[PDB]
Amino acid sequence: MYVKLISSDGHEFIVKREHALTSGTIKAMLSGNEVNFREIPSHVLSKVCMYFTYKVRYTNSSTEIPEFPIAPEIALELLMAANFLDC
Amino acid sequence: MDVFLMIRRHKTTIFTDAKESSTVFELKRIVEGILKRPPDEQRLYKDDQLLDDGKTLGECGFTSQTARPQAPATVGLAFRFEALCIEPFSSPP
Amino acid sequence: ACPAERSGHVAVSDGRHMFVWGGYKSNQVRGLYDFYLPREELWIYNMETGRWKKINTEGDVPPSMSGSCAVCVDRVLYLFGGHHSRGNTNKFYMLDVLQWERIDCQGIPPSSKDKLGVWVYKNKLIFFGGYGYLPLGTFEFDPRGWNDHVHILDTETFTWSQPITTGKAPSPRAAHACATVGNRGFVFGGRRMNDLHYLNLDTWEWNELIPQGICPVGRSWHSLTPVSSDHLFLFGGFTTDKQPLSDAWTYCISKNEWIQFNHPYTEKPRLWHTACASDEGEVIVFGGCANNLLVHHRAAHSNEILIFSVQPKSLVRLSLEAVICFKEMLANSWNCLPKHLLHSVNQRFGSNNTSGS
Amino acid sequence: ACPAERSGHVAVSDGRHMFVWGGYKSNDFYLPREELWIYNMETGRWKKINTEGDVPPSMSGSCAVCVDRVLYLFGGHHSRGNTNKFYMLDSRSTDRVLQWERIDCQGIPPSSKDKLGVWVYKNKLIFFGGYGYLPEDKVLGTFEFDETSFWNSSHPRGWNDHVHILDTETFTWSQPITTGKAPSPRAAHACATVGNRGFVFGGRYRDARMNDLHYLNLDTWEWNELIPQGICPVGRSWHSLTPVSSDHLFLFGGFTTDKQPLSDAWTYCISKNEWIQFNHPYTEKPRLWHTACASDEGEVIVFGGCANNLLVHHRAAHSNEILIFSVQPKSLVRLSLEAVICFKEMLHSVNQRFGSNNTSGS
Amino acid sequence: ACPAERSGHVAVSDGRHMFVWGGYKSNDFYLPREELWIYNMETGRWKKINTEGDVPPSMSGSCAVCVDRVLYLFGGHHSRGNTNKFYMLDSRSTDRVLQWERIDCQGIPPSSKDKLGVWVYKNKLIFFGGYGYLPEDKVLGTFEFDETSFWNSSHPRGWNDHVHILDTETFTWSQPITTGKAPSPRAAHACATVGNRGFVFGGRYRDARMNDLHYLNLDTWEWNELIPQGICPVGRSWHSLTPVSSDHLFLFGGFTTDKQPLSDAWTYCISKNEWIQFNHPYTEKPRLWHTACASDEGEVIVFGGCANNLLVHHRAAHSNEILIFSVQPKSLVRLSLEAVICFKEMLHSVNQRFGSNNTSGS
Repeated sequence: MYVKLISSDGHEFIVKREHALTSGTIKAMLSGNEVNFREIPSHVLSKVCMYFTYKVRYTNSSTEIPEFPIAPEIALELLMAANFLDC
Repeated sequence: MDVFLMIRRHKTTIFTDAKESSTVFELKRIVEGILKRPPDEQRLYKDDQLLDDGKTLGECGFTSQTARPQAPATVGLAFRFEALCIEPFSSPP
Repeated sequence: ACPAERSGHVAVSDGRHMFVWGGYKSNQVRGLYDFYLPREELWIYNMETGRWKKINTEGDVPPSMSGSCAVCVDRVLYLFGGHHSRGNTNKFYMLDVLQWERIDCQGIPPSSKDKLGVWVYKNKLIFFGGYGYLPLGTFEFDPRGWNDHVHILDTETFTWSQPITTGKAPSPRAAHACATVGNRGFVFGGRRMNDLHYLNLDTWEWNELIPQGICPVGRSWHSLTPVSSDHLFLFGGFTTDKQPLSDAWTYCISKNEWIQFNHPYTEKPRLWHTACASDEGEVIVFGGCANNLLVHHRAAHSNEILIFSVQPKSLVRLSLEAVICFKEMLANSWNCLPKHLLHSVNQRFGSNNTSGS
Repeated sequence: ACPAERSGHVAVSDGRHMFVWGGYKSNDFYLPREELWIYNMETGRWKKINTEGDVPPSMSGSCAVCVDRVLYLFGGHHSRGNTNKFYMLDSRSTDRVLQWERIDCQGIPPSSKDKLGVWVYKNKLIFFGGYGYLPEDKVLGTFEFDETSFWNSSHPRGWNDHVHILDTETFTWSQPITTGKAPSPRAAHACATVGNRGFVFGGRYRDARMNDLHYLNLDTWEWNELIPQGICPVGRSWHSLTPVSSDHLFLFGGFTTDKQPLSDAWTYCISKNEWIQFNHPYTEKPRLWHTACASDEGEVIVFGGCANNLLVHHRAAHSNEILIFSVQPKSLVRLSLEAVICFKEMLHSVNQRFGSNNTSGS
Repeated sequence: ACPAERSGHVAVSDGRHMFVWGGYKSNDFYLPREELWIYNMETGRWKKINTEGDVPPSMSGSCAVCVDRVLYLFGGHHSRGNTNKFYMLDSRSTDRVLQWERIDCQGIPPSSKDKLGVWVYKNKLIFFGGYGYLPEDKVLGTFEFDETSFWNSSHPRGWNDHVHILDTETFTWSQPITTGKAPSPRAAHACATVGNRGFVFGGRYRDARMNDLHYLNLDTWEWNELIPQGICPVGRSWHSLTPVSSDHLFLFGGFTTDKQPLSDAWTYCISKNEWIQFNHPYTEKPRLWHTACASDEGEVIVFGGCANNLLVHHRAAHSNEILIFSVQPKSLVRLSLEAVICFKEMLHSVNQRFGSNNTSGS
């Protein structure tokens, strides 16, 4: 099963539901599908989706966890988005 | 071994994983299960290059060392006939 | 800025702060008496920043002891048992200027033990094993000996109770490791043994689990901390041949198998160390010894911190470290800050109005 | 009736009436947003008026001015973080409930921040410094992150040394091109205007509060640092600095680097470039995060603030006391007015007199 | 098994066994009067023996000596005030329960007091100083009332500088005629005997603790004050002073005038007349109102006492820890004994070894 996360600028990101549950905010919004983010732009939300696949893949992983690259010019946006999304 | 990809139409981006031994047609079946369009109406590209239905992902140039969860590879998508178009993401400014 | 090197201490955790108390160290000159670190101090390690703060505690301060058992429930420390210069102790202390509180509990307290383990359930504290004098279960002699008691203490009403054991209980042992995952109270190792058991905290029924495949070498003075709802983490130990251990394992609970864990601390084996799990997918281990502890004058007690990266860090932590890294560069930059996002976050966490002044 | 105790409030005055809004007090709790408190400086009596319209959220650390009986409010910290919104309240209205107006100004506003200062020059409000988030726009000046906010705040914040001009004729933001060494980024500093000179004193930056004195020439936009020869008041933040003449600035209260509350008062002579300590009866009532307003009768009226280290919130000793510093000789009418009121049993302004006679009725 | 924590106890030793009695600890509470605790200095193990007969009341501040394995006890403060009774306990008895004997001595005893010192010379016990009531008899020396006791105690008390001789052959009190300037009246001082010289250091008098060093010649009865050139330990009371050679005195712990606990150790060289600070691992374990006993293997064994200011009784951190200061090279037999015990897994005195192995049984 897949879910769709929609950024402020209208991009649609379709990710695995299990991956989207990495964010506590998305998990609470789905619990009872689509989720709308009127204040998160696509260049931020796309990075969040990459973290979703990265976090799930390397959870309980025998091999060493690689570094997650974060460009400086988006670090503060990503930190606020991550705190809002709770992941 | 798995490859992590981004299947991108105009403003739709699909995050999914597959095996490099898997074929392009199998990937089109995955897109069919999400966007509800049969494989015979899709068109998968590698950044400018048409992907044959019979070729595998590894034979297309996708390697597990270049399609990682933190940096997934990009596959273009076109529906039937249409020109391949992927609108870019927003800019930091 | 840093606690003195020690072994046999206790370290408890709330996720972001690690509290360290007690233990003992070897004197510079060879002798026949151990040096127990001051009872008055309690060390707090912040796992986000990596610095220590020492606070001196008044009140009903427990004596300086080693091999004690501690648990952190809602940032309230519970301390039982241990060993000091006069002998073993069965006194129970609690700790929320901070004040230790010596509580006179209802029921019958256990005997004076040390090198035991403890589990935490809904509001019950469950202690198991140990080593000490003569007072349910058995008590094998070595005047002290190994223990099998499973004493339970209710934190709501402070009554010492013992459960009805169903199934085969484990053998007498001390210096074992205990970990809690849901309603399972795990035991492993000790004496160096290799058996793996768990007790159903709900039904109070003992179970024996036999992993298949490659298993960790039998060890004592090891550490076992849960890193997930389906994974346990074992590091260090003490073999039967007394060879110090610097290896780490991950035990999958559902699949009931063992996998070796690679880390950059292969050159720093530890025994009688503490281990605590952080909220950022890390195992923080502190203290312990690298040399052979049986020879006290030749013991090499450590005060170092070893951090194992068992799980990926959160996006918040990863982004914040990027911000901390590019501090000077970003101070000359600018970025959008949508008010609804900021207000949602500050609704969850609050905002301090006195900062920067 | 009686405004509740508060710190971090704003207080502005026309020389006769003091307008008090906002602030916070411990049970944290911000005081009601719709209440405007007017303190009559002649009669010493308080009055409450309710407000309407685009009422600002309850905030501490906001920056306020009174120009021609118009109240202007910028910045501050509400319960959901810092803001950069700008509000106007015209006290000349005859409405029973005064109407707040939030102005969408032209140009690029400053960053969201609080605990700053402001100078009032010809048709402009000039804001300086403060503490808050990173700017959302390109801005002339320096921002510096507060390293303690990375692990203890929901979003990093820091100090700035920005200068922003709000033209009250058109409500347009701008930034002057300045010369000379600007003061370091700071917050909880104190600003005072004398003619074309905008003085700034003290504040907190990185670690440790300061006692440097600077002024920005509001015509040439040239920064200047004053190095007074002789003794100076100790470094502080959360102090008040009020002009009491064309040549003198009055400083009271504050917070030392070692977290000690202050009850010392000083006068700085602009021409002589020297400080003189001021004797007053409030040595046992230190104040920090208070407000100070100059009266038309040579008095500085101090309101609110905390007597002790308010960084511990549950033990903060917030106050609603009025502290009156007599720094200039009063008018003979006022002195004779006080004399007549002092002897009412022995003999409109005399009729209103004062309030709260603790001796009457015995 | 394990003697409970206490301060104000007495500890005496023959060089091999330490005898511990009395003291008090917070719940105030005096420890059981009939218990005698014997600490074996070779094995480091405690033993409890019960006593009978004229058992003294439980007291703190008593003065005790061990001469030829006989325990002598004078003075102290029980729950009903100070006393001047004298007790003897012969540890050489084979009784399962040792019999205390209260001796009615000949002559005039000293005043009822506690917290004093004693020197052991040829066949005599020489007591000095203390704190307690006014004497009940004519006495050579000076008494000085403690002005704080008039309004805070059930009966006035004070310090004295009295010297009293108890001849152990006949159990007769007397007072020598002394020459030179005696030390001021004091309590909680420390006494140490080396040959015919009875040293006294520190103590409290009127206001403020002291660090003066005096000695009374026990042959000529001539007081002398030593003024060491160079550094000296700070003024203190409730310290311990133990001879560790024919020429050296060892000082540990105490209580400053500013009520600070002390963990410093010093050695005083009698011939050189100078102090040298002693490095030890107990810098974080200050002690006051503790006891110190010299071992036959060059160690000073410290027991009991309080880690903090015990003048606040409910927050007093009483202790039962044993603190061992290695001040002289041990015998090779003892060193080789420790080596064999240190390696029991690799290889009667070796059999008994030590106690409380925290590592065994893992």
